Amino acid sequence: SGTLEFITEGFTWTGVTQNGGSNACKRGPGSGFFSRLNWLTKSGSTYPVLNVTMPNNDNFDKLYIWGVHHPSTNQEQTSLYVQASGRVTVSTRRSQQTIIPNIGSRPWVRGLSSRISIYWTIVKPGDVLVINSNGNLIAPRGYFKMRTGKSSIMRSDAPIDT
Amino acid sequence: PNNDNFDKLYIWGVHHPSTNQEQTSLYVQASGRVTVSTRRSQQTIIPNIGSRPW
Ligand SMILES: *[C@@H]1O[C@H](CO[C@H]2O[C@@H](C)[C@@H](O)[C@@H](O)[C@@H]2O)[C@@H](O[C@@H]2O[C@H](CO)[C@@H](O[C@@H]3O[C@H](CO[C@H]4O[C@H](CO)[C@@H](O)[C@H](O)[C@@H]4O)[C@@H](O)[C@H](O[C@H]4O[C@H](CO)[C@@H](O)[C@H](O)[C@@H]4O)[C@@H]3O)[C@H](O)[C@H]2NC(C)=O)[C@H](O)[C@H]1NC(C)=O
Ligand SMILES: *[C@@H]1O[C@H](CO)[C@@H](O[C@@H]2O[C@H](CO)[C@@H](O[C@@H]3O[C@H](CO)[C@@H](O)[C@H](O[C@H]4O[C@H](CO)[C@@H](O)[C@H](O)[C@@H]4O)[C@@H]3O)[C@H](O)[C@H]2NC(C)=O)[C@H](O)[C@H]1NC(C)=O
Ligand SMILES: *[C@@H]1O[C@H](CO)[C@@H](O[C@@H]2O[C@H](CO)[C@@H](O[C@@H]3O[C@H](CO)[C@@H](O)[C@H](O[C@H]4O[C@H](CO)[C@@H](O)[C@H](O)[C@@H]4O)[C@@H]3O)[C@H](O)[C@H]2NC(C)=O)[C@H](O)[C@H]1NC(C)=O
Repeated sequence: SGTLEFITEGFTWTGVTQNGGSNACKRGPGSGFFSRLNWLTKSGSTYPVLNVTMPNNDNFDKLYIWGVHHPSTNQEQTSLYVQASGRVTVSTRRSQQTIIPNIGSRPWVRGLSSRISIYWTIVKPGDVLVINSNGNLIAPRGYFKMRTGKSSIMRSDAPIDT
Repeated sequence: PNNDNFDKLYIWGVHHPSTNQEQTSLYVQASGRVTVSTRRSQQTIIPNIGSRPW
């Protein structure tokens, strides 16, 4: 693609807290999170079933980056999302993905046994993005513009010069 | 059984209802299952209820 250009969209998440950060990702002195990801926790006693739709009406492809949260315990899972088994379903006209989070521990890193699985979805012009979840969703704040062209990546330690 | 001297290609499918009421209205039990196996392999698909865009 050769670009990180991010377009922030208007996703409206109701009955659910946004912006939730952690100690393992820090911005400034306080807690923080992935800048392009929105971590949603419950509000009150309830985390509602979320059904939302984001149409792509533009003439270019959209790349949405999202995630799924894996708690290291049932007490964390339920403490955050209410229902003890979460679900995330991301579908367009041409495809769908359904991920059901893995509770339990995988070996510690950065002080946490809980992780995130990252997934991407491409939305073509005239197609809509649809997002549906009962819990365990790290939502997109928008998309990345997709370009076609000569850009690439290379692994090197060589210094750069003028 | 395939008793012939040539390979057979079987095409089949799984039905995804847009509702539990359609699923149960059609198939009785609210969670369906399909398992297709030969000696050398197997596939097991459990249908996705719910809506994908019209
Ligand atoms: C990453 O880049 C995004 C896209 O912009 C650009 O990309 C970069 C790399 C460069 O190439 C730039 O030259 C290029 O423009 C940034 O998104 C931008 O964010 C700003 C600030 O929030 C948005 O400004 C607002 O635009 C509103 C509508 O604009 C219309 O036209 C644009 C431009 O083509 C379209 O994208 C839109 O869809 C609209 O059709 C406008 O109404 C707003 O005015 C109101 O708000 C201001 C306060 O911000 C207020 O003063 C005023 O009274 C109004 O109430 C506002 O101007 C801008 O739309 C948006 N650009 C795009 C292309 O989406 C993004 O910020 C950047 N990321 C970071 C973190 O820097
Ligand atoms: C299945 O087995 C695995 C391995 O035994 C287990 O996961 C492991 O959990 C332990 C802790 O229970 C992890 O060890 C950590 O190491 C860090 C780094 O130094 C420590 O800081 C951690 O200890 C903290 O908490 C302790 C208890 O209060 C304090 O004594 C300590 O000072 C710290 O505050 C912690 O011990 C270990 O890293 C993982 N295993 C792996 C391979 O990473 C898991 O819990 C077991 N699951 C079940 C179902 O029992
Ligand atoms: C999660 O959200 C999605 C999107 O909101 C939703 O799926 C959508 O269902 C609507 C209808 O409920 C679909 O829109 C259809 O568009 C056709 C084509 O023109 C209409 O003909 C359909 O309307 C018929 O039925 C209506 C109700 O009686 C009548 O008013 C109308 O005249 C027609 O008879 C229908 O509105 C839409 O296409 C999908 N979404 C997408 C992206 O395709 C889904 O139901 C939501 N799920 C949950 C759990 O709530």
